[PDB]
Amino acid sequence: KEEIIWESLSVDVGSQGNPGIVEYKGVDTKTGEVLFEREPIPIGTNNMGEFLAIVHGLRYLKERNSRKPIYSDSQTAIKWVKDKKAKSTLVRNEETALIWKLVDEAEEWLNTHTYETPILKWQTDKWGAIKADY
RNA sequence: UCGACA
DNA sequence: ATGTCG
Ligand SMILES: [Ca+2]
Ligand SMILES: [Ca+2]
Repeated sequence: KEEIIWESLSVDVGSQGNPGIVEYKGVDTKTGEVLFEREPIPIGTNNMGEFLAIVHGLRYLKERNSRKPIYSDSQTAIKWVKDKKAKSTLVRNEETALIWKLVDEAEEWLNTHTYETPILKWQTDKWGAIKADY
């Protein structure tokens, strides 16, 4: 019955408002050790943050030759990564430039690299808050 | 239009 | 509010 794979990486987004200030980080699911944390972005959506978090985790694991899976509680982000396309509705303008810039580069990375990293759904309703929660 | 879920 | 799905 979906055992928690503790040998994995968990990521999550943190924000102040939605859309609003967004940041994300990845931790060791087992210990909670923070493996990476993104500098806050002035304005972005929760989902863009969830999305960027997985893609960065994907890059973090690849460059370290790790086959560990990644846990995300975002149904949306998980699909965006699966499709290699972040279907965000956030308006594109001077204010949202940076976030979209990161989202586009994330998509670009996905479309130019390969990986076998399993992207798993973290079940908050059963296991509590994802370990990388803010 | 109605809702379900993350 | 952001998103997917029927
Ligand atoms: Ca989350
Ligand atoms: Ca959270």
